[PDB]
Amino acid sequence: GVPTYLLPGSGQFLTTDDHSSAPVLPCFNPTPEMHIPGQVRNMLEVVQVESMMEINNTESAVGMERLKVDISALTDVDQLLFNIPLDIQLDGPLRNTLVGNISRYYTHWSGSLEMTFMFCGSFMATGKLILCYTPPGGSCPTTRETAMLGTHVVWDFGLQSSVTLIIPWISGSHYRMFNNDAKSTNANVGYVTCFMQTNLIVPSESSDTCSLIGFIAAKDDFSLRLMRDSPDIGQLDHLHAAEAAYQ
Amino acid sequence: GVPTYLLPGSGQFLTTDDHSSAPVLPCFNPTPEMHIPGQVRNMLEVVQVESMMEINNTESAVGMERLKVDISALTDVDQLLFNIPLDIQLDGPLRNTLVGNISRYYTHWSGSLEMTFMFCGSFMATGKLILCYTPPGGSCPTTRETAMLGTHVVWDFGLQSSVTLIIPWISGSHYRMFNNDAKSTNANVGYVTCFMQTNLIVPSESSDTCSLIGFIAAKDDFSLRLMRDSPDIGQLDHLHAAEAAYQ
Amino acid sequence: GVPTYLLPGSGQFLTTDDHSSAPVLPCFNPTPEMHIPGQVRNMLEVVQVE
Amino acid sequence: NLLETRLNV
Amino acid sequence: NLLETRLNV
Amino acid sequence: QINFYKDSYAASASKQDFSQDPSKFTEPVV
Amino acid sequence: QINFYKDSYAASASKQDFSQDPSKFTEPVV
Amino acid sequence: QINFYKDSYAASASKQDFSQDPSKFTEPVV
Amino acid sequence: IESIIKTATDTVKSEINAELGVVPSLNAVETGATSNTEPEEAIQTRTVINQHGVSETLVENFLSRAALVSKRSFEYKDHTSSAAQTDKNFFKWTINTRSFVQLRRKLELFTYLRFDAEITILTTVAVNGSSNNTYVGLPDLTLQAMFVPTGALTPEKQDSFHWQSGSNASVFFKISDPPARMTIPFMCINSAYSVFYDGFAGFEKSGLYGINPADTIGNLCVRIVNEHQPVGFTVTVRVYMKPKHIKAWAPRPPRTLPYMSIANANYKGKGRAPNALNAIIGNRDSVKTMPHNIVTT
Amino acid sequence: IESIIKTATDTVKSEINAELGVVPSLNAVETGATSNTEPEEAIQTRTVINQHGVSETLVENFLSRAALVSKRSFEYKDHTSSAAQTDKNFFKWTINTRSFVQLRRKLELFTYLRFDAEITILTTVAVNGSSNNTYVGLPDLTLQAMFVPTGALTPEKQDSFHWQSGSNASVFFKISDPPARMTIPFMCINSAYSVFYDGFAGFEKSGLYGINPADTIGNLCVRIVNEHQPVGFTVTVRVYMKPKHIKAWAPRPPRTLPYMSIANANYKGKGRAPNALNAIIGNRDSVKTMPHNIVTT
Amino acid sequence: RVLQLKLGNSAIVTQEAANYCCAYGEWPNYLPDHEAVAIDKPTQPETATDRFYTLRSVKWEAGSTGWWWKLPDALNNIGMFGQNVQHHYLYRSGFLIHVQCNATKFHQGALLVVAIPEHQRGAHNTNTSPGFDDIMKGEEGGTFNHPYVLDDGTSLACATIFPHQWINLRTNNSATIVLPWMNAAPMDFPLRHNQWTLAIIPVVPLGTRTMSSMVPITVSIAPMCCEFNGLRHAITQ
Ligand SMILES: *[C@@H]1O[C@H](CO[C@@H]2O[C@@H](C)[C@@H](O)[C@@H](O)[C@@H]2O)[C@@H](O[C@@H]2O[C@H](CO)[C@@H](O[C@@H]3O[C@H](CO[C@H]4O[C@H](CO)[C@@H](O)[C@H](O)[C@@H]4O)[C@@H](O)[C@H](O[C@H]4O[C@H](CO)[C@@H](O)[C@H](O)[C@@H]4O)[C@@H]3O)[C@H](O)[C@H]2NC(C)=O)[C@H](O)[C@H]1NC(C)=O
Ligand code: NA
Ligand code: NA
Ligand code: NA
Ligand code: NA
Ligand code: NA
Ligand code: NA
Repeated sequence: GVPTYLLPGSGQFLTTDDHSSAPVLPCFNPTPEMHIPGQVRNMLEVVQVESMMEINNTESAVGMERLKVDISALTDVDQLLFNIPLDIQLDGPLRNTLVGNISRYYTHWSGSLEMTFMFCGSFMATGKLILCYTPPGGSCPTTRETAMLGTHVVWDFGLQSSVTLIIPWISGSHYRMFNNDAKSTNANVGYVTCFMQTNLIVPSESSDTCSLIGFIAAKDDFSLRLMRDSPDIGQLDHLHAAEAAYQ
Repeated sequence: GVPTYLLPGSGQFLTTDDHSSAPVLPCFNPTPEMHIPGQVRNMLEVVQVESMMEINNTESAVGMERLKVDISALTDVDQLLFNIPLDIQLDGPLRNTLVGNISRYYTHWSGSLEMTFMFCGSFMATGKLILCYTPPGGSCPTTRETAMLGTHVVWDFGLQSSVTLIIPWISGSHYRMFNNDAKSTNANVGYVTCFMQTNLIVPSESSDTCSLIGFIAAKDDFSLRLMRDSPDIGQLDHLHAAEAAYQ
Repeated sequence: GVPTYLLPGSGQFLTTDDHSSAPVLPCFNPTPEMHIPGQVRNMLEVVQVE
Repeated sequence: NLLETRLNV
Repeated sequence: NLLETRLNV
Repeated sequence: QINFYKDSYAASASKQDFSQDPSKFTEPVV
Repeated sequence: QINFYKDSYAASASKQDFSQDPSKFTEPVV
Repeated sequence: QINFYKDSYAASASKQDFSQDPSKFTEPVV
Repeated sequence: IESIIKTATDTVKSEINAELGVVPSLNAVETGATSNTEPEEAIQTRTVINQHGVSETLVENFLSRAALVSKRSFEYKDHTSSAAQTDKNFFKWTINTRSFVQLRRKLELFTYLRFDAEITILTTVAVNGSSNNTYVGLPDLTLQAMFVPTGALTPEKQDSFHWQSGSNASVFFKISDPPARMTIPFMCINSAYSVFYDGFAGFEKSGLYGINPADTIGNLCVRIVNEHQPVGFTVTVRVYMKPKHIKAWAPRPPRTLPYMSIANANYKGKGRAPNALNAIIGNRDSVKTMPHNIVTT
Repeated sequence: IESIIKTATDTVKSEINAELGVVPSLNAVETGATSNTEPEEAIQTRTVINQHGVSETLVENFLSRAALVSKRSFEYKDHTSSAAQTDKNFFKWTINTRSFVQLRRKLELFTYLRFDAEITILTTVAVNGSSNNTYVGLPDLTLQAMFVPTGALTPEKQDSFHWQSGSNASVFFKISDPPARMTIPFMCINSAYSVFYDGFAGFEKSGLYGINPADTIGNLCVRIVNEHQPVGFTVTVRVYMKPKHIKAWAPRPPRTLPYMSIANANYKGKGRAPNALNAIIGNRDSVKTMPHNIVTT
Repeated sequence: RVLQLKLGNSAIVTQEAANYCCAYGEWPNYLPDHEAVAIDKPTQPETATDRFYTLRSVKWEAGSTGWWWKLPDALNNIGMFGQNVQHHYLYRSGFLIHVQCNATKFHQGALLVVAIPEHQRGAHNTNTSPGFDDIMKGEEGGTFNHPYVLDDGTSLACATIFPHQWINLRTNNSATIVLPWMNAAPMDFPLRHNQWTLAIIPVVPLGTRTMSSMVPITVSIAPMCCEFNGLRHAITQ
């Protein structure tokens, strides 16, 4: 016969292994394939689709109200409207999105993001806004003349309903890293802020208050690695009717 | 199936083994390489760099004082200044050097060494010294007319600040061997001695006492073998904060 | 993986065996050979001397 | 712990 | 011991 | 890759289809 | 050398780069 | 003969040198 | 348009723009398309050659990992006086992916799935801890696991003549072996399994919503083969499933609220945010409050 | 100038020299270059053909050896009455090379390192030695080791639902097996690990100096899978690391004084030489005293 | 022996040099497109930042232990280099360092001049790590506590493994070192990490029997190939 010897690791069961194993049903013929719409082959295909941000995550906003931001006419110039934290691993406005949910099965990430905003006021309403991205290093900006020094777009309301802000990949390292520490130099992304560039101006028969819906997606420069169990699901007990599988 | 049988050594764990083993993270993409200065590929590259000898290893010399030898004018001819033991495995002036530290991870050695000396007196100071290497066989020489029969260089102080003494490989066997016995015929290297060839002569406004710094390195004929745990480090307890890795 | 089975004699130590076995000192360089007088290669060479 | 976060307690 | 050092105690 | 079984469904995993088309989800319009 | 794993980082050690340049440490001058 | 180790001294025994010269012991004279 | 993608996309250098009739940052969300604005159109960029791989997010890698699907504990002893509901040296299990939430949420990212299933069985034992017993060592028992199709007849006792297994597949294994392993083929009457089913699988109006028995793989019937010893032990059996050779269709919104039942999608939510019925994301004081704001001193 | 070197250098024969304007034994140390004087220039030499190999000092051979990185002991028993700080049939460990000094000093010879890490896990058991217990034999337990990324959530008890391991890698192994083994890839967000770090890894001023969490590989979470027995045992787990596929940059002065802490480079030294703060080498009576001088009689 | 250096609007001459050192045999350069990470077009100021800056001089005394400065920290508030640092998230550069010290033909003494990559300091006789104010000295720099072990439990004797020169007062009156970018990442945040530490240590102490005079040591540093990314409002230390 062949002379042999056993290595360290012999007989272990590793859950990420990849080997052939014995067929239970010999000579079995599986059902023919047929075409079905909507096949997916890499999870990065799903991550590129826009989905709604929960920007209004506040104690008094209930259900669907958490998915829109309301704006109204102001009597002072240059005013701040809202801000958004950008850390795609943590809980916050970005977490329950297609990009947020898939990213939380992984530990490292890289690449550019896009935010798109849609105006939902009347046809007769007018205004201009400025949207800013600030790279990390200190506190979130509170004034328009501070925030406009960063990456930004100025948006005019009109026949096209919607605008895109690109958040470019700007990082010292190839990947950012999911610690449980928001203030790490390996994790923090910086901030997004929105200000009035002019004012919301409407006639007396329009609603005096108008709404924005905000969306996020990844670009095709995006990548994920080091898979883990998701923190978005868990159990302390068996589910209802679980004993019935043994009956 | 294939007929097989197990050998002696089956299932053992040997710390110097070399085999493939199962990847924890399938389909993982490591960060791209980039150029970094100062790559090292063989430890014999480090061993060829000069570093300072601790020649003044005496009870009254404190800290940086141990790294220099002071010389002054004498009123008798031919006088001895200092000597150096050469056994590169043992504790002594050679031990805490780049060649000494790396050699003490190994058990056998071979090849030539160089000692280089720098004069650090004033510009107006003059003198001549003789540096001798004596092959092994008996006691270290105490007189200039004994020491000058060995390998030597005569050094004149001048516009070039520094001189090199070669210690050539002169051995019966291919390698010398680290026993814990300094007087073994497989270990002992012989001696280095320094004498006045003339005198240190200086004017009244110069310092009456001047200093030497001594350096050592290996040549590119040098080699090391039979790796071992270094005697230069050890512990009797866990370090401070070691329990925190389990919290 | 490869399907296998163990024979009679598996795991035994026989003092006249002949196999390779793991090196203790990786990358070690033994001392160069030199010529020495009087090499012997078969014990029948010694047996022929008076 | 300090190896994961670089903060002291 | 004597096999390592060739000295007797 | 080692497989001595007679039925093809016994084989190891298939990790080599790099084809994509995001546009069926990102751009489903005329 | 035996390696049946799909990821290249699973492989045995790499003991065959004999290239050197001592001069980056011994002679870093013009 | 089977040897997958990297160092040549790990190998099995060498039983194939049939060369002899008895005369260095039996006839060491001019 | 389909193409082969092995790494993330490169970036091209870009200049100043000022051009009438051209507005690449404006979009029409109402159409249902995602924004096509590129970084080069929004800011001045450099050239970057991107070498980052995309293989760890392939669908085969994402789903093909062995996950726990069943854990059962029972007493190995003389069962002469045990109650009618007890597992008397054997048990039945119907194969399902509905009971342990990490695998369930991952499979529920898709509408239809086609795969073969690799099954691994792990067994452990301990001496019964009632005050009559000392420790004595642990027996190396033989177990039998028999595959039985969905709805077919299963054994009624440990020594039943049904264990003769004349056409059913059985695997026999010992506690001292490595874990037992075998592959079950894709067995559906359709071209794919339905992960979700919007219907009633019977010609009358009366039964359960949302369960199609064509998606139930089968049963495992498990016994200890040895007769009982003079002393009692507790035996625990764990089953793991790994999907392989995978195809997947029509991706879905992830589960947000906790699961209630194996039988349905019913919901309730946490008492307070996060993951409450009226609030999924945890609260902040206002839309102007930055929650992890850096303080410099 | 780069070249391929497999053996030590040869020596060439040399003659008498007497030559004006030429002084190969004189040098200028102030430039920072090492002396270039060769043996042939200092003495008369013979020809020597040198066959000595240089492979045992290759960086891959010097660093690629399995070294001890963790040892943990805990009690396997009913933990119902144990204190809050006790390891109750499981433990957490953060992977580090800072705790055992032979590996730490070797890695600290370099400024930056890139490697994959081969991990080997060895387990041993003994009966608890309190006066209630006789010897009884030793159980062949199953253990689980789960990989968890740096800073991520870890299990809170032996029977936690977190051990379901739906995307985390887990390895299951028995005490009767050979030691468990697996390879972790080079995982840094940078192109190399930093062995030393001269900075503060946060945007505020407040935290620790000299620790960059990007160089922390991850966590191992380890449990016994079996339920407790009627009697107690002590279990000890040892972890070994071997670096492989190594690149290294910018060599450094070796550690001389004893290590104080895993967290920093703090120092104190021995009370007397050798390795004291004011004296590294052991003393001799004078610079004229030869310490191992041969006596002939 | 004789050298002239010229960068921007600044020039230095010396009549008593000892060649010069290029660290690891490498010379400064801008970041190429195959090594880059951040996608914004970089700021490249050229002659506004790439010029000699001179620090405060220090006095060489009989009891001196030696001196140190951290880079980029010592320059983060000086001229247009400091202004570009305060307005950008990311920075990258090399450096050219020139160290100056003269005395008479009747003086003696020797200085080691060494550039240390990632010089992570230790504290003496405590378990607690060094604080922010022990490390971040700015333009003033610091002094060695225990130069014989480099304040890190290693040794002065082996420090010659790093890029270095000597000033030996009978031989030369200046030292010069050229430093490339040296980091695991292609760019970094300049207010929290230092790539290099300059150290000056008197291994042979100053001595003479002539008239006593104050003998200063002076440091001049020029950034090379400066680049900045992620423009915004100003933040100081
Ligand atoms: C992480 O932080 C740890 C805690 O720091 C303290 O608490 C926080 C919340 C802040 O208030 C902070 O400002 C505090 O410093 C830190 O651990 C601490 O480190 C110091 C410095 O090494 C320790 O001081 C030394 O204590 C001993 C006495 O120890 C006994 O008493 C204490 C209670 O006071 C007990 O906790 C111990 O178990 C002992 O029973 C002193 O002898 C020693 O030196 C003094 O005496 C000598 C002569 O023998 C003199 O030469 C010296 O000048 C001193 O006068 C120190 O004072 C402190 O005990 C320790 N606390 C704890 C609770 O551990 C830790 O170092 C930080 N980690 C890192 C990596 O930085
Ligand atoms: Na984090
Ligand atoms: Na010896
Ligand atoms: Na690419
Ligand atoms: Na749905
Ligand atoms: Na040679
Ligand atoms: Na150091």
